[PDB]
Amino acid sequence: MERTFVMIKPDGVRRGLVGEILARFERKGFRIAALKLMQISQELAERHYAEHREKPFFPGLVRFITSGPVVAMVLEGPGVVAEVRKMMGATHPKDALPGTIRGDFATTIDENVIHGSATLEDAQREIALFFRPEELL
Amino acid sequence: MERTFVMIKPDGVRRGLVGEILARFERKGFRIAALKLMQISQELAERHYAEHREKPFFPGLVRFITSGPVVAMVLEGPGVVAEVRKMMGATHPKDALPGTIRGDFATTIDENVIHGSATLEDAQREIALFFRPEELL
Amino acid sequence: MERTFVMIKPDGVRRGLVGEILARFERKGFRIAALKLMQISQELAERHYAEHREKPFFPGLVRFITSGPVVAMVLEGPGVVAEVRKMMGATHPKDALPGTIRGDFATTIDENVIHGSATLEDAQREIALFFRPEELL
Amino acid sequence: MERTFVMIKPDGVRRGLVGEILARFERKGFRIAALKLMQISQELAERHYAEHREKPFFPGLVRFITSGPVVAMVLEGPGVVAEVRKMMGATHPKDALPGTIRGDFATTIDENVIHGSATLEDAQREIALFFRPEELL
Amino acid sequence: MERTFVMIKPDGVRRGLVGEILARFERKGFRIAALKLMQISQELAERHYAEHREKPFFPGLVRFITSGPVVAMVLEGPGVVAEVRKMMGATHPKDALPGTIRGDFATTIDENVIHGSATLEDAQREIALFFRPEELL
Amino acid sequence: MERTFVMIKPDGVRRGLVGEILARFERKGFRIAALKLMQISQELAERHYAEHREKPFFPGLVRFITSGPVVAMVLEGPGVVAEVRKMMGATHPKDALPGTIRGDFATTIDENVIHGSATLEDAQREIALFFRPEELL
Ligand SMILES: Nc1nc2c(ncn2[C@@H]2O[C@H](COP(=O)(O)OP(=O)(O)O)[C@@H](O)[C@H]2O)c(=O)[nH]1
Ligand SMILES: Nc1nc2c(ncn2[C@@H]2O[C@H](COP(=O)(O)OP(=O)(O)O)[C@@H](O)[C@H]2O)c(=O)[nH]1
Ligand SMILES: Nc1nc2c(ncn2[C@@H]2O[C@H](COP(=O)(O)OP(=O)(O)O)[C@@H](O)[C@H]2O)c(=O)[nH]1
Repeated sequence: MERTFVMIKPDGVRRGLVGEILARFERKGFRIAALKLMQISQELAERHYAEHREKPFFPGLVRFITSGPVVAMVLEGPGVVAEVRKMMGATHPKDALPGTIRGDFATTIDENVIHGSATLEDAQREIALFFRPEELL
Repeated sequence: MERTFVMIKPDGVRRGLVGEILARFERKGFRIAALKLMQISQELAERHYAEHREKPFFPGLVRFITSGPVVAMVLEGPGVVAEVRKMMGATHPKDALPGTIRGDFATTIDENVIHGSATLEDAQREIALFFRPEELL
Repeated sequence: MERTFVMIKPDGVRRGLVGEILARFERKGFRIAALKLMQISQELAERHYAEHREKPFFPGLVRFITSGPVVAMVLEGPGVVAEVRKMMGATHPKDALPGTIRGDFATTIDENVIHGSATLEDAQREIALFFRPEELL
Repeated sequence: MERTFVMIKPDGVRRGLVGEILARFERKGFRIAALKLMQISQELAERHYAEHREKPFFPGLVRFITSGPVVAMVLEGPGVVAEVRKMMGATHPKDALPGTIRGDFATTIDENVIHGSATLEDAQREIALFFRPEELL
Repeated sequence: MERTFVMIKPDGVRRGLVGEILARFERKGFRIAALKLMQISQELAERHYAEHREKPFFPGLVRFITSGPVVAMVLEGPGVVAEVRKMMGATHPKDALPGTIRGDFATTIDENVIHGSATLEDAQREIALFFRPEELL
Repeated sequence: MERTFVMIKPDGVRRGLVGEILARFERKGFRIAALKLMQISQELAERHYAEHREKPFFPGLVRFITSGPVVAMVLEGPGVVAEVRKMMGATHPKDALPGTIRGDFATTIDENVIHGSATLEDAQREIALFFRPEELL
């Protein structure tokens, strides 16, 4: 019952990559435990990126992640956290390999189309912050 | 502007068809105004299929629609209601033509994989019943 | 329960369409009850097209059907016979509609890429002719 | 032998549909006899839509067709003209059936993603107008 | 004329991955020399896994590989043996890279969807054991 | 505005891979700045391969690259040159990884389906040689 948090960023949404991306996770055999379209608020954004509150790129993050609606979801399955990270590819598309989501769909780090939890703790932290308990199935 | 209600029934979600179906609507050019995985409550199911509360197939109709989680969504675009109706194909998969969602994915009427609002009127009602106002973007 | 006979003719196999066509039937929800690559013997071809043994196009009809290996299979499911007929599209690719196998892959009647049993009766006969009983699962 | 003129209009190219549409024609079995990305000149657009020079929608019709680059091509094969017409679907995306190019990708008549010669006569004229003789292979 | 033996395991079959998997090998350009749906018998299973007859996981192998019908095939082409191994990805899906068959479709080692010959000798050994001479084309 | 030169070789063209290949670059987010079907002349071929004029494989190159029409194009985007090289995969298909173009579509070095500029200089050199200034958009 391991699980991870994934977010198709605003760029992934306006480019129409929601279905294709979900399709990869479904054919992979992972379970969709949660899923919803949403608009991240400024305050919520700054919270998710709380640790980087001091970083210089922080403003740019909050601005982009709230530039439009996003699709949040939770996937379940064996080693899903490390597995989804592997499927997504390197954070910067130029280093992501063909076959991965960022390697096949993205070209810039600022708009790398997607995000996945780095660790199980980060997953819990992120799941609690974007989903109400009744939204997990 | 125009909006329609779409639902990938429990079989569609069970069979891992959520992404492929979503992708079709995105490729068509429609916008995802709302989206979420949810378990239909016995109450919600009854208020939805109230039309057939007298029919003898109502018990099973409801049982099925709540047998597993579903994916509700709202599509927005030029005549999105009739277009989605056409894209899903006839209700009974036997009459649905290839290239159509039911015609490509469904095999029996009991499990026709998907539902789309029948008219503008049904759209407003169905959307208000499955979605809280704040969930529409 | 219900079963139909399907054959990806020599052109379909030559053109590397076996997988794509198979995938369509699996996505539709049908079950593969039998499957095999085989070279049609002059005898088998004659017993299959016995109907047109008098016609002047029979010689070429047979020559072609044995010009290369083919993929015979048996699909099983709710009204699989008529459904497969619909999925293949009209015999003459000119009349076949897009989304249909012949409508998407074929260009001429001589090479219509695929054949599917016309009726339950044809299904039983064709299956018994192309398949040894132990090959059905 | 037979040849038809096809054009992925500015919206199709803008939306990144060139490859998917091309792939459909290749899977169908047609041959690419000519292909090129090009910006339609105001002159070329007028000579193409001369038919509607009187209509009041002509100004916008031309403006749009030159609003961005397009992909012109020539398909060759057995009755390629009528087949391509069928594959594109009705002009008005509302009437186009799923599995059809316009039926799967277009949403409005203004931007119907693609154009294909209406008859053999239109084909010859359109090809000669969009292509220099040496460009046909 | 080098060749290898491939088997889409029971899990690959019930999940409907037969077509998609074959499609990858066809678009790759390999030739399908043999292909058939079959039910592996207990004795046959134990033979294929003869070497591991002493291993502890042996019982689990025979049990799973006979849990349902499988699709056996033979592919031909330049360095096809090492190539198909590369396409399949690491034996354990968690180590297989995105783009490979196991990396895109599997999550557990016990049900890694597919098998390919490790060496040419293993190929011959496996081809002789699952195919009759007349089944190779 | 960085850009690279790509050529789908004769084998890629006759195998019908033009659309699929373009589709990968479009979903990647790169821009098609130039595109056209063409027949490379002997002299032109020898020029593009000028440096290898002394090599032993030179004759084989000119012969194959002129064996049929090819599709030339120019792609624009962030680090597109190194990125397209990465997408294409190793020059010899046997070393190209699954997910890349050569790794998924090719089996032999002589017919590795595609070519991309090795450096920016090579891109300019190749763009000038295959496209007239008015063909770049
Ligand atoms: N299996 C089955 N379901 C039926 C039958 N008649 C009606 N239904 C169900 O009743 C519902 C009809 O309501 P409707 O809003 O039209 O649903 P739609 O099929 O999505 O258009 C659908 O969920 C049907 O599947 C029947 O004869 N057999
Ligand atoms: N090329 C061509 N084939 C024909 C013609 N008339 C009949 N046939 C062939 O005869 C066979 C008719 O038998 P049938 O069992 O109906 O095959 P089906 O096309 O798979 O339904 C098919 O293989 C046809 O392709 C014709 O006028 N031209
Ligand atoms: N938006 C819009 N376009 C129209 C209308 N009537 C004609 N047209 C355009 O006029 C052209 C008709 O020429 P035609 O050669 O038939 O183009 P086709 O749509 O590719 O078959 C098409 O580009 C149409 O989109 C209309 O009522 N609305």
